[PDB]
Amino acid sequence: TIKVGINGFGRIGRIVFRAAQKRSDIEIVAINDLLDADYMAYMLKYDSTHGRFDGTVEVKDGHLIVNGKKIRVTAERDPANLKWDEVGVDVVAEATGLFLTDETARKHITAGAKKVVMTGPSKDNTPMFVKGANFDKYAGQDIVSNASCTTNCLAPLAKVINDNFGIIEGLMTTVHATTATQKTVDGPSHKDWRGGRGASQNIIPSSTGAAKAVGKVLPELNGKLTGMAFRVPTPNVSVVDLTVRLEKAATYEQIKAAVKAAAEGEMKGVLGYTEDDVVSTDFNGEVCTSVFDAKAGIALNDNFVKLVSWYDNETGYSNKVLDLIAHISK
Amino acid sequence: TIKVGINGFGRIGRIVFRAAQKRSDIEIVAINDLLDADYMAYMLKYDSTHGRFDGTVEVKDGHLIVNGKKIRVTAERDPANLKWDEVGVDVVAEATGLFLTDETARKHITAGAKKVVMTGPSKDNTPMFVKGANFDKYAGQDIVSNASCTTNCLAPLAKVINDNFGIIEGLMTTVHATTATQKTVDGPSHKDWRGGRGASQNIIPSSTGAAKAVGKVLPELNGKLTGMAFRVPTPNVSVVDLTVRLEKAATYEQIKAAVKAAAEGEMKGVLGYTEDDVVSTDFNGEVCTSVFDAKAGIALNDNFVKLVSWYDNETGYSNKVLDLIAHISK
Amino acid sequence: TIKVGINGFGRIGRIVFRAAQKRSDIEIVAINDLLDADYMAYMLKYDSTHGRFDGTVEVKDGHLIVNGKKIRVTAERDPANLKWDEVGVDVVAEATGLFLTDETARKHITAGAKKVVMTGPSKDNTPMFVKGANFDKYAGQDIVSNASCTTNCLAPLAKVINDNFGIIEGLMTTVHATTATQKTVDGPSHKDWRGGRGASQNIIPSSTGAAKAVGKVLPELNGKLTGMAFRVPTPNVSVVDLTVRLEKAATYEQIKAAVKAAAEGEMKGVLGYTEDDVVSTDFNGEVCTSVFDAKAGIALNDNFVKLVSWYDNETGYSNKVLDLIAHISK
Amino acid sequence: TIKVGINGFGRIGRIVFRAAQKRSDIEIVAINDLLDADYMAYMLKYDSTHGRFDGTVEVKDGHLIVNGKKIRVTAERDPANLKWDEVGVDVVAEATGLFLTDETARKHITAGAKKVVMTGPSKDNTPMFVKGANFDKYAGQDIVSNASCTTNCLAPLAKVINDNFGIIEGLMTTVHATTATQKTVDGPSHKDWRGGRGASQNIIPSSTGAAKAVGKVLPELNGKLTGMAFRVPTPNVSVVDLTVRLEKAATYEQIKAAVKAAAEGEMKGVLGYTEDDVVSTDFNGEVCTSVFDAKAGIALNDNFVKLVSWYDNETGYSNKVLDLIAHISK
Ligand SMILES: OC[C@H]1O[C@H](O[C@H]2O[C@H](CO)[C@@H](O)[C@H](O)[C@H]2O)[C@H](O)[C@@H](O)[C@@H]1O
Ligand SMILES: OC[C@H]1O[C@H](O[C@H]2O[C@H](CO)[C@@H](O)[C@H](O)[C@H]2O)[C@H](O)[C@@H](O)[C@@H]1O
Ligand SMILES: OC[C@H]1O[C@H](O[C@H]2O[C@H](CO)[C@@H](O)[C@H](O)[C@H]2O)[C@H](O)[C@@H](O)[C@@H]1O
Ligand SMILES: OC[C@H]1O[C@H](O[C@H]2O[C@H](CO)[C@@H](O)[C@H](O)[C@H]2O)[C@H](O)[C@@H](O)[C@@H]1O
Ligand SMILES: O=P(O)(O)OC[C@H](O)CO
Ligand SMILES: O=P(O)(O)OC[C@H](O)CO
Ligand code: NA
Ligand code: NA
Ligand code: NA
Ligand code: NA
Repeated sequence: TIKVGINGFGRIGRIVFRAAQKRSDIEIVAINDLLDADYMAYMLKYDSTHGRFDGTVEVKDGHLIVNGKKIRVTAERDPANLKWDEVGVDVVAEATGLFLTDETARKHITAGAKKVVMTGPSKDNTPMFVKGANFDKYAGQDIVSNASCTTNCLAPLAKVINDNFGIIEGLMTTVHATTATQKTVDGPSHKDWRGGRGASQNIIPSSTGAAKAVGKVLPELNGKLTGMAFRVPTPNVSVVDLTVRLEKAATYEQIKAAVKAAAEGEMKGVLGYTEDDVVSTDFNGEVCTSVFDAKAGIALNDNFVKLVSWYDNETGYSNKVLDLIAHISK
Repeated sequence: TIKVGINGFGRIGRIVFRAAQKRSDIEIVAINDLLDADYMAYMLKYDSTHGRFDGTVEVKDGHLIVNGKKIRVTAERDPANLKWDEVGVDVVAEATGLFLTDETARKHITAGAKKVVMTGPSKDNTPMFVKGANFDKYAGQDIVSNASCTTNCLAPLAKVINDNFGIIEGLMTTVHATTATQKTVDGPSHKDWRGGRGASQNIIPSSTGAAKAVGKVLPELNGKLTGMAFRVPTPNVSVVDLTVRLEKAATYEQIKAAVKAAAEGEMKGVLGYTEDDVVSTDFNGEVCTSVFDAKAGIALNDNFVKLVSWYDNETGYSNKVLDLIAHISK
Repeated sequence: TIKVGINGFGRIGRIVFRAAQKRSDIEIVAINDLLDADYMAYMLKYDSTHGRFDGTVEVKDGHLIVNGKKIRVTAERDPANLKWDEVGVDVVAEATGLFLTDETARKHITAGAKKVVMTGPSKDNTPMFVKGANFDKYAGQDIVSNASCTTNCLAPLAKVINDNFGIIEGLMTTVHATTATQKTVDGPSHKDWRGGRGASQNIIPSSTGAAKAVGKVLPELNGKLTGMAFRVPTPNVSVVDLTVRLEKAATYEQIKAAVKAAAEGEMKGVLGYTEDDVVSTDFNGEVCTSVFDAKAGIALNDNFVKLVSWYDNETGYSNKVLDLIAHISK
Repeated sequence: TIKVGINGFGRIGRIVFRAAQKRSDIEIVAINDLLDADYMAYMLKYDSTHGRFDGTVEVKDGHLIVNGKKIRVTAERDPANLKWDEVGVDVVAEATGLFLTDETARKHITAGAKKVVMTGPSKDNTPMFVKGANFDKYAGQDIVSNASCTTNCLAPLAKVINDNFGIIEGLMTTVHATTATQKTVDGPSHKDWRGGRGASQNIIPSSTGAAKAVGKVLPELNGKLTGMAFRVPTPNVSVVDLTVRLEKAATYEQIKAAVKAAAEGEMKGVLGYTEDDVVSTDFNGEVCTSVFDAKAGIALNDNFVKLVSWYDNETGYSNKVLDLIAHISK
């Protein structure tokens, strides 16, 4: 069993926590945030998106007892003082959004943890991994990043399309659920003016490096992909809309067959495949990081196609954070 | 003054009515729908999207008095019985969605009107005209179609891009506001299963012929564009996301300059241009049918680019219905 | 096992179906609606509010196979032709909204069923039963009504409050989720003008007979309660806000104790009790028809108090439809 | 002309600014916030709720030029250093939410301003005023409060009902639009746990002292009113739902006549009256602080009634902030 400490009990920290409950190989043993234990219990117990917690939650002497297991609660803002070794933490899920460089995340190792997984793209050269794309490149590094939710959706699909047909170039849009960085009514967002506008009222364009970042996890695609996002008023689940030019001519039935074969074979549990008349809520709670929507896509011709793939930006990414923790512990 | 009769007082009929109040050349003299006059007055007076009617509305003897002018109200299910000649109607804005062929719309001419403008794409070979694409091709037809709200956004932008740089092949997506065909909660939609899913909860993939329809108004683009839609939980305003491969190399700054020149020149009032940090609500009430969003788009390279253009799917289209009524009346 | 036929596969029919899967005493053996079996299977499999169906669904020879059991599918518009006897149906869940009188619902009995439960308030004097109010008054009737979702929330709470403290007079408000009768954007609703206004954009006042209907199930409260509704932009879960004047003085802590005792005692599984910091989504999927929110209510004084109670208007009501089917089948 | 400085360019500061443009008696001459001038120009120019600014906005040398008038922009967090006398400020609209006591707001006077109006209820004994209730009690104080949006809706209506019929006791609910203190998805709100839950997904109960505060502006009602709130997923406009017991029996027609007479007489421009089939968006942009909805209310009997009154929580309150500035300057 790998013992995990969570730093940051936001959306990702809390959904990582829930996902860990259903996995025998990983045990959460500690959570650090600036929240009292009783408030943390409340945030875990009730979830507007994913419903009530499946289990028991007790607060006792400032710590959490979840399904009978003691969880150490701390409130340190300097990771160096977290004493992770005192709870035997193997890997830290670094989920605050604040320690996305080697120098900041290394404090967890100073504090006693063996390894760190950043639940977001690194701001320095800390290596990023995406399951289905490059987990097999992991080379023992003590600090790694799971990239972003959007890159976790695009890269598996781009890998299948490229391996089979050769991507000449592609442009991506993600139509993305509202997230915690947005505002309920027009409010201050000085580093992202569009992102301050009322989330429930608007389609909001947003820049994203997620498509370009596919080149870090699939170097053969470096320079061949970029894109952008529209934030829309849904609370969870997002969709990738990938427009690509192909070297090898492929009918839409041939593209479907290639994606389905990968979903049922090497990318099982990462890439999914459906031909049903799905909508976004049909993926609320989905663990696959990329579910190809066969009927939604459209080809102009055998070398120019628009492909659609769903992702639960909360659940799929959180599950693959856990997958990366397990992988680096092998 | 062109005297206009409106058949159908749905979203388009009512926003056409409001827009006509601000035009000196066009006067609404009659409305036909299966609604009592007092209910018609209520729907005109109050609008959840566009606010209160700017003017006075009263009911007198079963007809409407709007800004002191009498509007004849009827409830005929057969357009042949509309007696448009009794109110001197020149052009009918045919806005029921039910009479999109020559044989059905021509009943208005039997009923006394001189010309008909369909407020939707024709279902036979009734010619479509889109301002900024092919109004200059109009050659005296007495029944025409103003195409669709999406075709009105894509066509003007595609023409500028094709005329300057040559579109080899393009794929659209329209991220589109919720419309009246959708359902509040998951409900029956036997001919469009995804479309019956609750509109406020979901991102809903939808098919659209708008991109392919650009070939009807711009024959040079026939076979070069196709696309799809995502319906999202906003009440009005939509956006075109056009991914094109270009024959002539063009940097993103050169593309911006070409679009801005058309917006400030020949296409003024049809194609708009902005470099501001806009979001969808910034176009609620916008009259331009295609507003290019300079900062939102992104180029992968000089021959492969993603272009973004906004449209108020209610207001822009309705204003151009009136423009086509004026154009065919010259 | 009670064999049940469902007439009407709308929101209530489909959530009754799901809830029946978890009950050993009731088995759905047939569904009737104007939908093809493959579309029925789609609506059952995917739900924007309640997630994916927990089980298997397939179509075989025009009928449904759900969890390996065959469900007879028909599309009869006249219930007299439903041949319920051919599938051994004991009770019909009459869920179309169209047959809310004895003469119409009794066609099911001519068609071979033994008893009928209307999933809405009867429009004649067909008796209504509400769990926690008057199930014990049932005296062998073969056609009954389960009242409405709001009456199911208010009645159990009103009974506890009246029995303990005496309600002299009370006024409700239900802040209610959007329903299928509403419109996505401002549209025609000739018999309820406010109800045609776009559901996602507005707080919509609505009339309701639910408070007055409590007198039918609790004759002692006849003439003592009335109220109204506000429809708001949420997809499911509603709340009762009951303002009552009391005959016997009761502090808010004494009121809480009385409600908690009923929730933990005689009214267990019908009336719930919480002191947590809950919000509407915390009751999405809740089976209790009335969950008292201790912290949300407020007393002005010992004889004048505002009480708050939650209900999943889909799930709670549907589960109590099944409870009434079981109760009349004893 | 009264020269005004705005401290805090949030929703209230910006809508006060817009409202001031349409009033000759008040001139905004300076704005202080922690935002650059170019970002302030953007927030003023575009508004998701109220549309584009009606006028011209230029940034020049770090200050704003709005409709040709120079507006001094500063970014001081210590009001004592604002040098309001250097721009000749008469009254400060204190709109940060941070200086709601005499000691903090007095810094504006230290800094050169003559008077301060707090755009929120005071936290100390700073006197509150509500137009239509107690402006005539203002006695020259240099620091005052305009109370809250909800008290500005309830107090005018409560005054008419009490003056005519005698309020024995009342309980209020406000069904309230989402505001800036809420969260887009479940997030941290340690002082208001329910208020951190995703705003677009939930009906959210909230405590409010607004009803009790009516007793400060109408002492004759002290101890006779209290209530609570439900926050719901709309972006603006809220509604008061007042359940009251009356000393003098009054038919609902008599209540309507009393409210209408006050709306057309002494409370003109504060209290409005409608019998139309309105919904919340019909009051987006409304300047009256309380619009009585005659058809929405319901009486149980001649002494126990539920009354409904609308308010644009942004626009009405902002206009009455300006009214209070003008009043204290008389
Ligand atoms: O931070 C100052 C800049 O604000 C805007 O730019 C930011 O926000 C944009 C979205 O509205 C992003 O696209 C951009 O990356 C951010 O820098 C504004 O557009 C700029 O003019 C300001 O310099
Ligand atoms: O009408 C029966 C068919 O329903 C679906 O197809 C419709 O709905 C789709 C959106 O869900 C549209 O894309 C499609 O064009 C419609 O025909 C279902 O997908 C089909 O299998 C049914 O035969
Ligand atoms: O059907 C005609 C009437 O429409 C309205 O009244 C209906 O709609 C209201 C909600 O907007 C309901 O309260 C009312 O009970 C319905 O009858 C309108 O208010 C009436 O004046 C019309 O006659
Ligand atoms: O701040 C700690 C308390 O948090 C909650 O109470 C706050 O938030 C409530 C709404 O969820 C408010 O009603 C209350 O006024 C606030 O104090 C929690 O309910 C309490 O148990 C905590 O002590
Ligand atoms: O591009 P067209 O043919 O619609 O022409 C519209 C121009 O405004 C003509 O002046
Ligand atoms: O209050 P009633 O009559 O519905 O009784 C329901 C109780 O659960 C009976 O045991
Ligand atoms: Na585990
Ligand atoms: Na006109
Ligand atoms: Na069963
Ligand atoms: Na002014």
